[PDB]
Amino acid sequence: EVRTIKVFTTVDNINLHTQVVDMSMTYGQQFGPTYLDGADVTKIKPHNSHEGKTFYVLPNDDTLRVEAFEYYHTTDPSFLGRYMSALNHTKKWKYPQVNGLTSIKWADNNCYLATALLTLQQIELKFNPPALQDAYYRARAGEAANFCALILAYCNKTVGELGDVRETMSYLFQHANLDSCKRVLNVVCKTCGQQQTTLKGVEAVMYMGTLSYEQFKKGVQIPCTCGKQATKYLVQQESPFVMMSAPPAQYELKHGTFTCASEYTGNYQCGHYKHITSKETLYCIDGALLTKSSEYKGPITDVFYKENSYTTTIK
Ligand SMILES: NC(=S)N/N=C/c1ccc(O)cc1O
Ligand SMILES: [Cl-]
Ligand SMILES: [Cl-]
Ligand SMILES: [Cl-]
Ligand SMILES: [Cl-]
Ligand SMILES: [Cl-]
Ligand SMILES: [Zn+2]
Repeated sequence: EVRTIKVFTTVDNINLHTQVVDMSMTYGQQFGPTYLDGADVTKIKPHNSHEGKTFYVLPNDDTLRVEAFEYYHTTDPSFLGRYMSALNHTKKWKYPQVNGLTSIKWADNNCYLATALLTLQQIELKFNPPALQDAYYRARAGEAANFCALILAYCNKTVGELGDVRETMSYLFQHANLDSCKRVLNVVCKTCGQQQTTLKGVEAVMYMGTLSYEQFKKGVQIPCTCGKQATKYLVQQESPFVMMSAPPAQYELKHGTFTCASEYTGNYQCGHYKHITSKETLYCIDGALLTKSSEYKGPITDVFYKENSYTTTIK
């Protein structure tokens, strides 16, 4: 006897596609690679309990290609399988609310993802891909499994791999609307004179080399092409935040002078991030763990500051 069930296939979990499947054949033989809420069911034959359920598939016809691109804003052929593989793990993580924010209980080297997620909830940022819009909304509400899996897929990191917070933020910023953001810098060399530069989008909100927004406004020393040392300072800034980053170093964080920051303890090959947020006092969120202090010193690698419009007085 021939036995079938009805299931739906999807690439975006919104647009469904009716299918009839043969219970004597695997999903793989019928759809190609197939997933059920992250689980790889490619080598599995249909079960009775599968009737009416939704399965993710790869974009193997033009309708799915268009639906996948519109939702994710990527055409990397291994994206969906990387997203499903991550999701099968992130759906098992825990997402406690810590001081009003969605955090992540430590697992699988995910400390960099927790600090990133905590940071996002403290800065003004809108994502462009619908997939990230929808999953970030759920994450803010507490159900961050899809959002975390998407970050991993977009950053090309697997669960368990050690991640860098600045790189992760660069990827997310690439998929956000920062088109309004503008930065003007000036560089002064005693032998070469001056040169001004204007930066836009992601490059207007990120800086690598110093943690201090004030020192960026006063000036910082960088090499020049003659061998001289030149000074770079911030001429104009238009953005709702800025991110200052540097190799980890002992640094003092003062209440009320920054929004939030990342601390990294360890070495190049492995280590651990924690998150510091400046509220009524200084809170350190380490996954599910929370402590407080009136002052803070530690190896800081990123600091986030509020902004709207700044213009220098330097002449
Ligand atoms: N190539 C064309 S026209 N669209 N494909 C979209 C697409 C493909 C693979 C994938 O994993 C995610 C996607 O958004
Ligand atoms: Cl896991
Ligand atoms: Cl927990
Ligand atoms: Cl959004
Ligand atoms: Cl204070
Ligand atoms: Cl600030
Ligand atoms: Zn020079």
